[PDB]
Amino acid sequence: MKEGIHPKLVPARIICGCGNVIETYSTKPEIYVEVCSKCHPFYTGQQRFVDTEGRVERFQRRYGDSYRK
Amino acid sequence: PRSLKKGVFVDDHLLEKVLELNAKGEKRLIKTWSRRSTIVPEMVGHTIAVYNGKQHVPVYITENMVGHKLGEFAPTRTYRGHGK
Amino acid sequence: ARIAGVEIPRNKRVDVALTYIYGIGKARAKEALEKTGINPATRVKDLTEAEVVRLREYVENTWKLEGELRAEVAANIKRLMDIGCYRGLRHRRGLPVRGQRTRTNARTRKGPRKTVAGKKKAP
Amino acid sequence: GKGDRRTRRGKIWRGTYGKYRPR
Amino acid sequence: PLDVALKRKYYEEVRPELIRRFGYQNVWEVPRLEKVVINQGLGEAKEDARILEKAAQELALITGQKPAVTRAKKSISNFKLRKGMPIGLRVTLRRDRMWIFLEKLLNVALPRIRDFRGLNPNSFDGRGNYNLGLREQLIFPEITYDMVDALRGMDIAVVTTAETDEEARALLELLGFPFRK
Amino acid sequence: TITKPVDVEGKFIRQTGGRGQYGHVKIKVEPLPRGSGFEFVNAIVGGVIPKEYIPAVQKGIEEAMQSGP
RNA sequence: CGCCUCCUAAAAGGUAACGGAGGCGCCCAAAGGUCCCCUCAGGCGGGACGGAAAUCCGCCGGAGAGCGCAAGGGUAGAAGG
RNA sequence: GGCGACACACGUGCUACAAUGCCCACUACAAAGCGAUGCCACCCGGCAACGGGGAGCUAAUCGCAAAAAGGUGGGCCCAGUUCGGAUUGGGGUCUGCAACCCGACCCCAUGAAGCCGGAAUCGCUAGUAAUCGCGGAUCAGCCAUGCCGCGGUGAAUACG
RNA sequence: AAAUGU
RNA sequence: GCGGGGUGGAGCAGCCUGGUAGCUCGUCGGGCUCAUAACCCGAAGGUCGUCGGUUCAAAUCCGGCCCCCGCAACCA
Ligand SMILES: [Mg+2]
Ligand SMILES: [Mg+2]
Ligand SMILES: [Mg+2]
Ligand SMILES: [Mg+2]
Ligand SMILES: [Mg+2]
Ligand SMILES: [Mg+2]
Ligand SMILES: [Mg+2]
Ligand SMILES: [Mg+2]
Ligand SMILES: [Mg+2]
Ligand SMILES: [Mg+2]
Ligand SMILES: [Mg+2]
Ligand SMILES: [Mg+2]
Ligand SMILES: [Mg+2]
Ligand SMILES: [Mg+2]
Ligand SMILES: [Mg+2]
Ligand SMILES: [Mg+2]
Ligand SMILES: [Mg+2]
Ligand SMILES: [Mg+2]
Ligand SMILES: [Mg+2]
Ligand SMILES: [Mg+2]
Ligand SMILES: [Mg+2]
Ligand SMILES: [Mg+2]
Ligand SMILES: [Mg+2]
Ligand SMILES: [Mg+2]
Ligand SMILES: [Mg+2]
Ligand SMILES: [Mg+2]
Ligand SMILES: [Mg+2]
Ligand SMILES: [Mg+2]
Ligand SMILES: [Mg+2]
Ligand SMILES: [Mg+2]
Ligand SMILES: [Mg+2]
Ligand SMILES: [Mg+2]
Ligand SMILES: [Mg+2]
Ligand SMILES: [Mg+2]
Ligand SMILES: [Zn+2]
Repeated sequence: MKEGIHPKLVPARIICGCGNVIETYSTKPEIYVEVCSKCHPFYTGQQRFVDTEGRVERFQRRYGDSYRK
Repeated sequence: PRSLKKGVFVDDHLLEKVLELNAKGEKRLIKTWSRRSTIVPEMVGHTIAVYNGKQHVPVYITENMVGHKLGEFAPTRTYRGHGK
Repeated sequence: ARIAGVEIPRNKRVDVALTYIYGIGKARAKEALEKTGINPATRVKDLTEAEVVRLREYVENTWKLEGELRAEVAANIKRLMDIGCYRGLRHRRGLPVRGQRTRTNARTRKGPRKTVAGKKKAP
Repeated sequence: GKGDRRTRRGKIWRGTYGKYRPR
Repeated sequence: PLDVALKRKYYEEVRPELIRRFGYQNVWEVPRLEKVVINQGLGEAKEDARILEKAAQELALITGQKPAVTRAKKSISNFKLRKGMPIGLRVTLRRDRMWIFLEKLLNVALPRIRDFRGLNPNSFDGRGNYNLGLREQLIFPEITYDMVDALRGMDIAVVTTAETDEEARALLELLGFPFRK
Repeated sequence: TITKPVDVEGKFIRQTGGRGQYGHVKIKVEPLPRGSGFEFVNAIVGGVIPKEYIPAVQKGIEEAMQSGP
């Protein structure tokens, strides 16, 4: 590699808000990150954040079964 | 919309038809004047001809259009465009 | 990109900064601060990341917001045009949906005014 | 403003009550 | 070299699963990563703001590698372009720096992507290579909102010795590439 | 007679000095069987054209027939 | 009306007509000398903004590209970058 | 079913573009008028619209009813904003046979144009203009921001 | 200064 | 034969010197007036005759076709 033009790659700690810590390399020694692959809705299983809502519509509607017969 | 504590409004005379078909024999042409009527789960699979003021609109009924009313699916005004 | 995906404005009260998230009005804003025990009167710039991720956790999970929110909103409108009911039609033509008068106004839904060589008066 | 229903002011104007102007 | 997460995971977890999956007769036949080339389309720096060495600095923080410039091969009237103008940055990541980057990419970067529903399962070369598009760059951990001046996306090409799309899919899957369908 | 149906206008707009003259008429004339003759439609909506100027617009198309193409 | 390229020109050279078609009267301080490295047009697939065409990747591609400017000859085993 | 249409054009209007403002808490001073399948206090359920009970009053007796601007206090700090409330999604309430056309209201999310308006043009000479709320007739309900009334605060200028 | 009217 | 030209609806710029179409009238929407014209405010419209070349790029440079204007066709 060329001398004098490249940034130093030092051992680096990336820390997330879920507690997961990444042992990696970067140009910044410590970095905190709001989200990671260990706590992200797509990655972490069928974590459907809130969205079971969902494909209920239309005829789970009921309420109820009260027409004259 | 109408209150939920009150009854989900069908027109009785229309609903009788829907149910009288799922026994005897489905299906046919169910010419109606009840745009007021909410589409009931038992209407699914049918084809109701809905009035628009002049003519009966052939309307298939799918699963994802239940809570609505007939009249939505038979428009009353014709536009196509302007200065065209 | 803190909460949720957006970086809520510093130097401003948290009950206000929260509103700048898609899915949060003045209501949910004040809620998720008493429900998480943060004085809404504090500036975002003066927070411990604890308070953040605590507030972040609550907010990002209680209601679906921003992107998936826009999807679900879009999908509903999408579904309406599919059937298509009258409410669905007036979305296709980009006309008022909640049965407003169109003969005048309705400009929020019809974009800018498109004047035209209409009828002429007399000589 | 007088048209914002989400205000004490706005609900006064219309002439109704609620969360933002209760009785 | 050194020891890094993804690079270890490749040799003691990925390679065998691949051998098992496809039954290779040779150690060298099994899919390797060759290189990861980052390209920043730019050209917003054609004449406008002439020099964007801020993208050069940002990319240098992301990869630990100072990117090379790409200049217009030929002049184009419609794009207001003169033959020879700086209109892009390209950096070529190989070996450890390729891993180090790809690790932070899969472990941290792709997560931060707004409305991330998974990578595209069709963006495969047809000859066993993959390309993807990033539209922002604060996605990366070393980059924040403070140090940025404008939003700048990029093009990532991951090049592998898989002869087929199928073989390549596996290699990326096992390494930790999310896929919508 | 005509070998095809059509649709044109009739504008008479003289703006020199408030003296007068302003007649506007659009029509859709279409061919007929070779034994009919002449049939005129008063297809005017509301007051778009006054009803007092109707004898003298019938009399205007009328007068045009006498000499042909 | 002088000059250059092609054809006419009958396979050496040359060869006429108020015969058939083009161009020149400049240019470059690098577009020069040398050493060193590099290889095109185009086609298919892939890729944020980014399009038919900007930049990146893969595969096919002996030269159909390029050689400031006409045409011819030459030419990557370089005269091209 | 339509009179509610929508490429567009004019009239009358309502709400605004903000700090003489906007928001929230508490705290005051009107007037005219209406009210027996009516006004409905007071309590309970509900963030609420409202619902469940339930006292009174043929009403200078009881109810609508809180007037609003204002007053004290705190927040916002000049931003398309805690300005702005259009637009759309979603869940509801009430009336009525029934709310798709085509009701109003409540709540969550949404948060558009608009930074004071070209040529032009309207009203008003005093408790007037401006501004703030209240009532009523029509009336199941309501598209009233319209109309007819009532009071609060309360200016400027008129050489000619 | 400033035209015209079946 | 020689020279010039063809561009919003009309009449004219830009052309040489390549990158940008402009001026007056007209048309359309809005004002003024009882009304009309004048007059005031604002808009819309050319894809540069047409095919090919050159060029990164052509109304503009070159060429071919098609129209038009002027001049010339003398000794005979
Ligand atoms: Mg918000
Ligand atoms: Mg309405
Ligand atoms: Mg006001
Ligand atoms: Mg594919
Ligand atoms: Mg490969
Ligand atoms: Mg010879
Ligand atoms: Mg010789
Ligand atoms: Mg040279
Ligand atoms: Mg050379
Ligand atoms: Mg190529
Ligand atoms: Mg391609
Ligand atoms: Mg760009
Ligand atoms: Mg060649
Ligand atoms: Mg040349
Ligand atoms: Mg009407
Ligand atoms: Mg301001
Ligand atoms: Mg905004
Ligand atoms: Mg604006
Ligand atoms: Mg706001
Ligand atoms: Mg507001
Ligand atoms: Mg709704
Ligand atoms: Mg209705
Ligand atoms: Mg003002
Ligand atoms: Mg105004
Ligand atoms: Mg007076
Ligand atoms: Mg009132
Ligand atoms: Mg109004
Ligand atoms: Mg005069
Ligand atoms: Mg012209
Ligand atoms: Mg012309
Ligand atoms: Mg006039
Ligand atoms: Mg051409
Ligand atoms: Mg051209
Ligand atoms: Mg040009
Ligand atoms: Zn995490």
